Amino acid sequence: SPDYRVEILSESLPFIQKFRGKTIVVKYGGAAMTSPELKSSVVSDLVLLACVGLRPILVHGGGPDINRYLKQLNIPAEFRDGLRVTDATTMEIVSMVLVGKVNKNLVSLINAAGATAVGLSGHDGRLLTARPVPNSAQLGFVGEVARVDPSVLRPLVDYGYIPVIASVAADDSGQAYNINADTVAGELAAALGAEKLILLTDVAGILENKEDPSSLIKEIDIKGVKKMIEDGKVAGGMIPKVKCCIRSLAQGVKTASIIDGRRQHSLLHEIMSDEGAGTMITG
Amino acid sequence: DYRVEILSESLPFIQKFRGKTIVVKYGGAAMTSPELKSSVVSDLVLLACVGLRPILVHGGGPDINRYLKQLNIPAEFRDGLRVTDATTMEIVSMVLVGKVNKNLVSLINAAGATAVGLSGHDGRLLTARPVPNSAQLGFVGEVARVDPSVLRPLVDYGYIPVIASVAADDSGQAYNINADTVAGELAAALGAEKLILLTDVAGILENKEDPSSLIKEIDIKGVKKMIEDGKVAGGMIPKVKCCIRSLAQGVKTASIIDGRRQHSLLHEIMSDEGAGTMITG
Amino acid sequence: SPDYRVEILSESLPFIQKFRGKTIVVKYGGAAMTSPELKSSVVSDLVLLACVGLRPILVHGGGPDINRYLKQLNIPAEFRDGLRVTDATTMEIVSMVLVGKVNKNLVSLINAAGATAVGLSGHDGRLLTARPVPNSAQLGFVGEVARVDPSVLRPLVDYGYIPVIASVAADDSGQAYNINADTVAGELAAALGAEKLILLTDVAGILENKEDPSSLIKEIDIKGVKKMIEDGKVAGGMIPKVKCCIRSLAQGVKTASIIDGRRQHSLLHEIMSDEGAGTMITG
Amino acid sequence: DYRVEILSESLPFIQKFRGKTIVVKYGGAAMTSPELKSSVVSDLVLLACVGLRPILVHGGGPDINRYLKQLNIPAEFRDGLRVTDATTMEIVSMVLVGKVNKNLVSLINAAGATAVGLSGHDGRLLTARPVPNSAQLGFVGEVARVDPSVLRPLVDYGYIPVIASVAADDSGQAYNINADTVAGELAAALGAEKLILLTDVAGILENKEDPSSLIKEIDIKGVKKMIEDGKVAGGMIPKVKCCIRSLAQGVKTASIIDGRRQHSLLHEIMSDEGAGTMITG
Amino acid sequence: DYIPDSKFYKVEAIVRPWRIQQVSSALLKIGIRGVTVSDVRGFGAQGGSTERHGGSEFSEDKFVAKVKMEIVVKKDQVESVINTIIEGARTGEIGDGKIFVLPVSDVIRVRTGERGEKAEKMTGDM
Amino acid sequence: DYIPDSKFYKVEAIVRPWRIQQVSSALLKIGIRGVTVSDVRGFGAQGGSTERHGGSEFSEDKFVAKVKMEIVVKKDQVESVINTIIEGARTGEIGDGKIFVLPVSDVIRVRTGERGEKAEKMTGDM
Amino acid sequence: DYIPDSKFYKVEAIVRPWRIQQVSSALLKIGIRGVTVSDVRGFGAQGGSTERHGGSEFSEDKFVAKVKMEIVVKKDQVESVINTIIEGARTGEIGDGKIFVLPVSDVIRVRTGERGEKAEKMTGDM
Ligand SMILES: Nc1ncnc2c1ncn2[C@@H]1O[C@H](COP(=O)(O)OP(=O)(O)OP(=O)(O)O)[C@@H](O)[C@H]1O
Ligand SMILES: Nc1ncnc2c1ncn2[C@@H]1O[C@H](COP(=O)(O)OP(=O)(O)OP(=O)(O)O)[C@@H](O)[C@H]1O
Ligand SMILES: Nc1ncnc2c1ncn2[C@@H]1O[C@H](COP(=O)(O)OP(=O)(O)OP(=O)(O)O)[C@@H](O)[C@H]1O
Ligand SMILES: Nc1ncnc2c1ncn2[C@@H]1O[C@H](COP(=O)(O)OP(=O)(O)O)[C@@H](O)[C@H]1O
Ligand SMILES: Nc1ncnc2c1ncn2[C@@H]1O[C@H](COP(=O)(O)OP(=O)(O)O)[C@@H](O)[C@H]1O
Ligand SMILES: Nc1ncnc2c1ncn2[C@@H]1O[C@H](COP(=O)(O)OP(=O)(O)O)[C@@H](O)[C@H]1O
Ligand SMILES: Nc1ncnc2c1ncn2[C@@H]1O[C@H](COP(=O)(O)OP(=O)(O)O)[C@@H](O)[C@H]1O
Ligand SMILES: CC(=O)N[C@@H](CCC(=O)O)C(=O)O
Ligand SMILES: CC(=O)N[C@@H](CCC(=O)O)C(=O)O
Ligand SMILES: CC(=O)N[C@@H](CCC(=O)O)C(=O)O
Ligand SMILES: CC(=O)N[C@@H](CCC(=O)O)C(=O)O
Ligand SMILES: NC(=[NH2+])NCCC[C@H](N)C(=O)O
Ligand SMILES: NC(=[NH2+])NCCC[C@H](N)C(=O)O
Ligand SMILES: NC(=[NH2+])NCCC[C@H](N)C(=O)O
Ligand SMILES: NC(=[NH2+])NCCC[C@H](N)C(=O)O
Ligand SMILES: [Mg+2]
Ligand SMILES: [Mg+2]
Ligand SMILES: [Mg+2]
Ligand SMILES: [Mg+2]
Ligand SMILES: [Mg+2]
Repeated sequence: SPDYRVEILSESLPFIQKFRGKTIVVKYGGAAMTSPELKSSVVSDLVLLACVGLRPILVHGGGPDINRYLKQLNIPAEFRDGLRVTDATTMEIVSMVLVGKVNKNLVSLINAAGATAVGLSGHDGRLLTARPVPNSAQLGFVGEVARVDPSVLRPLVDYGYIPVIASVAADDSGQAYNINADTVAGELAAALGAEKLILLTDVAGILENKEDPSSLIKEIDIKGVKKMIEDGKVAGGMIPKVKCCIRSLAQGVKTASIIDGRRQHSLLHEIMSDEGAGTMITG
Repeated sequence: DYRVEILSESLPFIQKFRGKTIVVKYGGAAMTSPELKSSVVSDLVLLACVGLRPILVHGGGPDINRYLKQLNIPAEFRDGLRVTDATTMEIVSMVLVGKVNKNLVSLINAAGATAVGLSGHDGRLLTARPVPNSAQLGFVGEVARVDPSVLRPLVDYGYIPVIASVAADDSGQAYNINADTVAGELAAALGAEKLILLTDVAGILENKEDPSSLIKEIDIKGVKKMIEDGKVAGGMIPKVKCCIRSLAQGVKTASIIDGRRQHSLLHEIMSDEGAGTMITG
Repeated sequence: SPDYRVEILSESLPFIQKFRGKTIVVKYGGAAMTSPELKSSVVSDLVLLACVGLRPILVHGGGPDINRYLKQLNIPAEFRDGLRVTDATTMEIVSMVLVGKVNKNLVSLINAAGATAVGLSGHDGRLLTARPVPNSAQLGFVGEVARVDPSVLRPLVDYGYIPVIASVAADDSGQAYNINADTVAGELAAALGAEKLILLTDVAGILENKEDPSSLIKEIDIKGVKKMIEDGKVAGGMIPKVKCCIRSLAQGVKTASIIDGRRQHSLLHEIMSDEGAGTMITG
Repeated sequence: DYRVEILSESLPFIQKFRGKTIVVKYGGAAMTSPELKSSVVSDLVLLACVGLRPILVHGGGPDINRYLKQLNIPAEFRDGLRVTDATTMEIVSMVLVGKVNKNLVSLINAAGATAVGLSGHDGRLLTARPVPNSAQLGFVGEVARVDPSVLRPLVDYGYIPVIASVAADDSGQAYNINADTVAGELAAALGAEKLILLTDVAGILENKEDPSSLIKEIDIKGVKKMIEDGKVAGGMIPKVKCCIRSLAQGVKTASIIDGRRQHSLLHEIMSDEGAGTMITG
Repeated sequence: DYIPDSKFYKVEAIVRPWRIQQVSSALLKIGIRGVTVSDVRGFGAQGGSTERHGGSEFSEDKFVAKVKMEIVVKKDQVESVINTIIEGARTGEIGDGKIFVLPVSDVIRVRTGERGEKAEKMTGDM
Repeated sequence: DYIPDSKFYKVEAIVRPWRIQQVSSALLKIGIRGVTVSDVRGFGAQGGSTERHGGSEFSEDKFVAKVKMEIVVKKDQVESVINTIIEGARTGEIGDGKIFVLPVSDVIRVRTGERGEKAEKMTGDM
Repeated sequence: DYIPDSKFYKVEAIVRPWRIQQVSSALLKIGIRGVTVSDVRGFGAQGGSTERHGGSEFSEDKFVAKVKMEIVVKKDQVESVINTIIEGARTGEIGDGKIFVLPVSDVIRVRTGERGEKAEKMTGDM
């Protein structure tokens, strides 16, 4: 009934005002982008948070989108501990897929939802400076974050634009690097002194057991997640995911959550309720 | 020590267009040659450091063609415009924005300046509508509107804008737009002093054949007659029309210049002769 | 050829960007103002530096201009260690020549060169507060710099005006003092946290031997110049010149140079090349 | 304790012109007397502290004459204007800017305020052109344009502008300008509430002889008739003409007042009677 | 008579901006109760004449700020409007203004729909 | 007939600024495709009447923001323009606006040089 | 002849804003020394036509920035004004402008009080 729906809207008040004016880094994982309906549902949640007084910054990945193009172009793919082995040919393709397909898809969806977005890669405004990883001989053009320069984001946010961040960047000599999207999201959250880092993925959260989707750990600390990596419970793409929480929490980000991007309105369930919608990591 | 006496002599040329906006369309042979490419970058950066407000707009045809043939969906062109279905559109945006745009931005960043690369989607800089020949061409667009809002603070912070020529309509469908068109209409939106187009010819020729009959300076009425009389043809007709279109909207000068020439951009701005044809309002 | 000239312009790029946005205090010595052509050449160099992205502040002297008026008015002149002995009558004349002739000459030349200048003395906006020197009984109304208040310069530079500074000021009681133009330039450079102090004069730089114009010292440190004063190698007007470099360098100015204002475009040769155009003093 | 009850009574007079610009031309007997000089300074500072926005414009004839005769190039005047060749011009600028201007600025600085002294050259505040009688007068100028840009931030920072009446033409040649002219045209540029001229007479007299026939208040049409009828003559004609000229340009009131009177400036502004003749638009 | 004959005329006066309050006040006094003004730019360059605005000089081609007054009245009150404007606006200096008189075929009040004389009449003009 | 007879007339309407979009839309519907507007100030002070603008009261001499609409048309369509403006602009409150009708002797399109009826005609008005 | 006959006419030209300097300069050359301009908004929506301004598209109802030029002259010089405006303002693109010609019954110079021909004459036009 209309009389009941309106009072339910007003019941959201204390939840709306709790993180008013706070910077939240939302990472939208490639694995979560399984449907056009889910893509526009997630940007709906993100737009809702902006209109309601929060300051969301969108970071995205695009692993499966890249993989599809490698298949079409007849290029072998390989991953080690959740990081793509990236030769020169793959770098070019990584950049074109992430920036030219996924980034502009999301920017476009946000513009059609009654907001305005600006899409940036690490290159743009020198937002990120990359650096080769130690095991370049094995991983190729995989980067670590050497510097974040959040300057370009200040006037964009001041004008009411929602930034949408792709995870490629260059070193100082102009050589392009592929940076895992989790790593970017975590270092950006640290640079912005963000209240929260929230990572949307294709599982309920951190699972005690990979095979069992009901072994969801609802909350855990830094000690606890470090142990899960050493015991091997966390593997593949969940390693960089978990590592970006540790690194950002250590740099002053207050909470980090890992949640299921395929559940409807999960981002809202995580922020706008006491239960949340996955795993929260705290210091 | 000849390097500084030359620098001193270029003073009045440096002063003339200080604070003025300049819109440069980069394409053609200037793209395909790494030597010409770094000269354009150099010239852009110099102009920025010297007080001008340059904006770079690019296309990137050859790179698109390469991936289309890798994917067994080879290019189709009608009167200089690419037939663009949904699959082609995705590849066009991938190449122009993900390869070309970020290549130019990184080259500028490495040259000691700082660039920001944007497509028409970003900050709703452009809104497209279907072109008149859309029935044959598919997702090829005209500029329905320009919103230059996002460029204001970027230029204020001293970033060099680098623009890729794709955008969406109001429903969110991506369109492929001719880069000359984007450059002209962007210049009109900013009330730019100059529009500068890099091409694969000396400029506008009196005779389509010999490159010694290059026209230095001509007005709207002049070149409009040259179209009617047939003295200019082919791919040069759309270029002139984009120049007229932005000139009519308040852009002061529009130049079609030889991208094959080293430092052509600097030649066009820093000398009285120029580097091709200047069209005046 | 036109093809060669343009590529030479673009060869100046790394030199242009090297000190972009940096404050440079340029002192234009009275002894260097030997010709109308050289005066407008020097303001050309100064204007060029502004248009190219640097932040030049012009300080000037005018010893020979003063001397000419003392001769005409039948007033004896005297100097001790490069400082003018200044009685009450001479003070008035010093102020009228420096502010009313030289300052407005330079302001006028800059306005005719496609820029806009604002001429100030130490009085104006209380830019400088003077104080009598210890040996007042001998030197008369010769001042030291007691305070610099750079406030008036902030809105002028914000509006794109090139300041042009004359070296007279008052104490707090309103008594006028003659301050050597080198001393002013050096203390102003310190107040502005300037990258460079560059003094244009009528010799190649600091000479090992006054008589021999080929004994140019190309570079030297604070220890080295202090020794030259004690050994007597530096005399007359070169004493305050050298002393203002020591004082400003000690207060955080990064480099100080002494160069020949009569050589064409020497200011540009000093900044826009590795060799420079005279003596550079470093800490 | 009578000092504070008087202060309290001047409240409505203090409130009336708050935030308003006032242009004061200082010259004559108010200059030659150290006692009157410190009263003018006092009055200026008080007005600034009390919320008005005063600007001081000065001449300085007697000081110029002294140096000209020291240099054996004695003064020549035609109808109240100095014949100014290149040598005289240099001395004029030396005295007005280097002596008088900085004298007034230092006196204001010592009175607990802060002044900035400017000539027409500074910030291109004034551009001169040759006066109609330039053939006889040499480098004597009319105001071709005022650019009040430089005064905006100085007044915002709370500095008191002090203006010397020399400037250049567009080529850079220095000109000697009548201080009344500079004050009037500066008032017009700022849309000033008031122009106030200090002179050596009570104001505008009904009869050129007796000082008891002083006109308190009159309009443009009124004094323009007084010129035609010959009731006002001599050096007072140029003064009235400068008042009309700035009044016609939007200045609200123009007053010619007795500089010989102690605190005349305060009398003019802080009382209903005034200190001479008010001319209204 | 005004050569194109008409029941109403528009008096169009381009004058100095700082005179508008005074002219409006004076017009109100003689019963002129409908007035429209707008900001304009113009030049009126006679001979070699130079005009002063903002302390600066304006010759020929160079535009100067003005205000345009528009007053629509019956034929008979046209002279009173012109004269009242002249007295209120005149300084005697170059650039005082130009007045134009144009025929108006009809007047309509939006609120009521009154046409002609009823629409022109304001209930307090004598 | 409109007393100064002419092939064209200019309809000049001074109305409330917030009504311009609605009047323009309604004019477009009946085939009026050429319209010029500008910001003006005015007063229309009948009797003792007081006008409300921005929540404030305006009597006699005091200026109020308005917009001036100018529409040039053939003689026959003048009535439709007037009526369309009235319906779109009327609130029923004091200060709704005045309309003037002035004769226009000629119309010229800059792009083509078309004079008179051809210049007035817009290819989509029925 | 212009059908409402008159001693003077006002040439009213609504054109692109960036062309004003050129038209004014050209008018000055043929002895037109009195010109008034003001900022306006307008639409001239023929058929399906689309107009470009600021890189954007404007159809029907949507307002576009323009400038209104007003020149008052003797009957005989009206054609020269129209032609001079057209040459100076024309680009060949949709939205180049409209010119109107209106009868003016009188001209008055505020400074002197000169009426009619004397008031219209500027001492430097041949
Ligand atoms: N013929 C004209 N057509 C249109 N507007 C005019 C005309 N003449 C004058 N104006 C307007 O009136 C303004 C001011 O009047 P202006 O001083 O130009 O008249 P004038 O004939 O030159 O008389 P004066 O000799 O007193 O200057 C001009 O700036 C212009 O906007
Ligand atoms: N006679 C006139 N001449 C010029 N402009 C006028 C005239 N009458 C009205 N206007 C303009 O029209 C505006 C608004 O109309 P207004 O309300 O004044 O008409 P009104 O006759 O007073 O009718 P109402 O009784 O409805 O107020 C005025 O502010 C003024 O700008
Ligand atoms: N009938 C009219 N009444 C009032 N103003 C008009 C009229 N027609 C045009 N205008 C004004 O002139 C401006 C520009 O001319 P416009 O392009 O509209 O003419 P047009 O007849 O459409 O010719 P074109 O086909 O060249 O566009 C319009 O924006 C409008 O302000
Ligand atoms: N302990 C764990 N809990 C949940 N998922 C895990 C765990 N260990 C490994 N994974 C894997 O990590 C994947 C998420 O990372 P990834 O595939 O990179 O997706 P994204 O696009 O979100 O980065 C899950 O789909 C799952 O296969
Ligand atoms: N009068 C003319 N002057 C110059 N080029 C002309 C003329 N007429 C026709 N053309 C042709 O138009 C073409 C325009 O260049 P185009 O290949 O479209 O440039 P781009 O590929 O960079 O878009 C030229 O290659 C030239 O052959
Ligand atoms: N060691 C030295 N090297 C160079 N010049 C010296 C030296 N010692 C003294 N001088 C003198 O100092 C002069 C420069 O100072 P000064 O005459 O005050 O000119 P400025 O106007 O530049 O202050 C030179 O012309 C020279 O005569
Ligand atoms: N009606 C009048 N009222 C006042 N002074 C007049 C009148 N007619 C002529 N004068 C003369 O004009 C002169 C104007 O003063 P002036 O000496 O020019 O002032 P300053 O020297 O300060 O410029 C007065 O000295 C006075 O003798
Ligand atoms: C290094 C690396 O793993 N890069 C990623 C970035 C995209 C993502 O994280 O979703 C990749 O898949 O190529
Ligand atoms: C439509 C069209 O041809 N777009 C281009 C964009 C590149 C360019 O303009 O240079 C294309 O090649 O697909
Ligand atoms: C004290 C002193 O030497 N003052 C200097 C200032 C001018 C200059 O340094 O060139 C003088 O010559 O009077
Ligand atoms: C031209 C002229 O007489 N200028 C003045 C300036 C002084 C003043 O106006 O008081 C002069 O005496 O030289
Ligand atoms: N296990 C969880 N995910 N808990 C989430 C806590 C929810 C809370 N509203 C927050 O963001 O701070
Ligand atoms: N025909 C030409 N290409 N002319 C170029 C003119 C050059 C001039 N320095 C400018 O940029 O405006
Ligand atoms: N001996 C010298 N003067 N050296 C000058 C060094 C030049 C260098 N470009 C600088 O200003 O820092
Ligand atoms: N005739 C006069 N002097 N009148 C002076 C008027 C005084 C008034 N306090 C004002 O300054 O406006
Ligand atoms: Mg992952
Ligand atoms: Mg010295
Ligand atoms: Mg005039
Ligand atoms: Mg009313
Ligand atoms: Mg049109």
